[PDB]
Amino acid sequence: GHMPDLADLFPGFGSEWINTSSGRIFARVGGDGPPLLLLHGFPQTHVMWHRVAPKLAERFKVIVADLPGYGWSDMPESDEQHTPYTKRAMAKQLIEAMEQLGHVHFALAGHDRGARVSYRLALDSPGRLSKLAVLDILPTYEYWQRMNRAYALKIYHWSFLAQPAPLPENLLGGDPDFYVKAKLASWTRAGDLSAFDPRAVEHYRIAFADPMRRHVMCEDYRAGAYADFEHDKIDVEAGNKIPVPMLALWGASGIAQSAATPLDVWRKWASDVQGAPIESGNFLPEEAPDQTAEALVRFFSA
Amino acid sequence: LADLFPGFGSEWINTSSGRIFARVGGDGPPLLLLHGFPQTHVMWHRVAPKLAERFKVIVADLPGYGWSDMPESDEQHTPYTKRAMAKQLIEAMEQLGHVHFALAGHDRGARVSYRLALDSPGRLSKLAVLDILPTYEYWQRMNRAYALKIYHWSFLAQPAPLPENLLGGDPDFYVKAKLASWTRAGDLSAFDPRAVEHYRIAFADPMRRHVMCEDYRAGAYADFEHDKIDVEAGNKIPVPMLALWGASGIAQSAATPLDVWRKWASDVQGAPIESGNFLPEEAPDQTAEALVRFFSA
Ligand SMILES: [Ca+2]
Ligand SMILES: [Ca+2]
Ligand SMILES: [Cl-]
Ligand SMILES: [Cl-]
Ligand SMILES: [Cl-]
Ligand SMILES: [Cl-]
Repeated sequence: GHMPDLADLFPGFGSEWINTSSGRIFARVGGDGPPLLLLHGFPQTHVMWHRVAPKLAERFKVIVADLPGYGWSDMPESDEQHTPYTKRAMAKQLIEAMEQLGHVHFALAGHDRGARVSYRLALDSPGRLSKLAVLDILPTYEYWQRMNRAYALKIYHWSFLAQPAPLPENLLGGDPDFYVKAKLASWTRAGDLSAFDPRAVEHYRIAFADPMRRHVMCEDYRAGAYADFEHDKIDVEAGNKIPVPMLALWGASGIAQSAATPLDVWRKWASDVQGAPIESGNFLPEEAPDQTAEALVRFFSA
Repeated sequence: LADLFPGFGSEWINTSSGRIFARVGGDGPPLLLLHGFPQTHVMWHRVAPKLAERFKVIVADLPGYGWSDMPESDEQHTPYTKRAMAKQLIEAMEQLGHVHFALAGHDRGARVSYRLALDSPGRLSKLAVLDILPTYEYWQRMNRAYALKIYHWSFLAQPAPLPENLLGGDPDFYVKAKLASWTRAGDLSAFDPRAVEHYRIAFADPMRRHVMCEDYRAGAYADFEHDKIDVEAGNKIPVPMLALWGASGIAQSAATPLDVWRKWASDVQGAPIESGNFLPEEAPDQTAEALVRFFSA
């Protein structure tokens, strides 16, 4: 990396800044074997995979990428439809990045926003994927269809971060550290920062400290309220299901299971899906790294 | 801060929960006016003088708002529940010898007002609610579209200190943005700049912001539960009522307001007025005219 103060949490992994038509994608790359792309979510960066990626690199060529606009990836300028931060566009961008590495058919695991990229990739371009894992999510459509008083109060940030700019940007800009740290803690099982490595927390904090990075996060959530929802609605209403073998993992105290039975939801969206809970909040790869690594290795190796 | 109420006096009214500030003017039958968020009693300045042609007009700051005192809240947000606020205002009115009065409210003050009417109908001769539906009805309509439109119902209701921390960064931005965004114009041009300054100065105080978040927490929890009991009981307000709303406001966004109010009140009339959510400032003549006609009657 180019930031002198931040830890290297993937000892021995290389790196890559991969050009695409929407901007560079930063990734750490390690291991050997079949290619496996790992995609983080909010308010994190690729480093969230640091306690799973080395175990996966014993079996796979692991590509640990910052999402478009996140971490050290470039931040394309957005537009009125939030286009570069839609899951459709991110998926296209990451497909281009993987081609740069010679990977036209690969395995994919995503967490949170990255899981949203991942299932959208599978809907739009299933030929790209051998197998898919989604961690800690339901489809975006399913979150919004669950909207009611209880869900609006229990899971407020979808609507808040989606408000027109500059509302969330101004609110987040006064004390960004307090907001990101409280979010990271709130969504864990225990409600504190103990599940995270402090060095990883520093990566998350430093990213969140940049106004441009916060803007991207809000654009991601705007897309999540608008285009992403629309795209998902088209698929569900058409009865399109992902044909790619799929794994759904979620924390037992996470967001996805708030008011759903996640495997039943996924079966509506995918024709060959398996899945299981793990005792954890919303940050499976950090909260439950050994169980998450095992479940992924077993799924992708089968 | 400017005086926007020619002919009105300034009163601190004692209650068991603290002082209520009011401007008081006119003579005749008593009429209480209750503001909402993120405003103070000043919001009535374009309509109150017309009302005071005919009525003794009491323009009060809600409990914890403006210059009223701030009772200490608790884990159930009790002093900022509409039921509690209504009780406190009933006490304040009793200090003036008013036990049967007319009432008009706007936004959170309208919520106080219909709750007052449900709990203590004998206190009211007539009731006007501006720019609202019942709390229960908003929550029953809280789908994706509505969650995006009225996000602040869930944001401000998050457990402390989340909203308070965010709002303290640039409170002037946020208050001004709320004021502007909820108007037809989408800017501050509908407001007297002197009024805007009252609202800005109130919102600049952290303790005042905390009250506003407690108000919204009650709105999410106890107020909802109180309303749900009345809906389950089939209780309707028997007090003659007027519902006015902005054609571009929040109340009409996901519902037909008079249809809704007819489910809650047995004697309701009403009308849209071309305006955003701030009827008394965006559309002062039409609002005053409707109120005078209604309350004279
Ligand atoms: Ca091997
Ligand atoms: Ca309408
Ligand atoms: Cl696109
Ligand atoms: Cl979800
Ligand atoms: Cl584990
Ligand atoms: Cl309101």
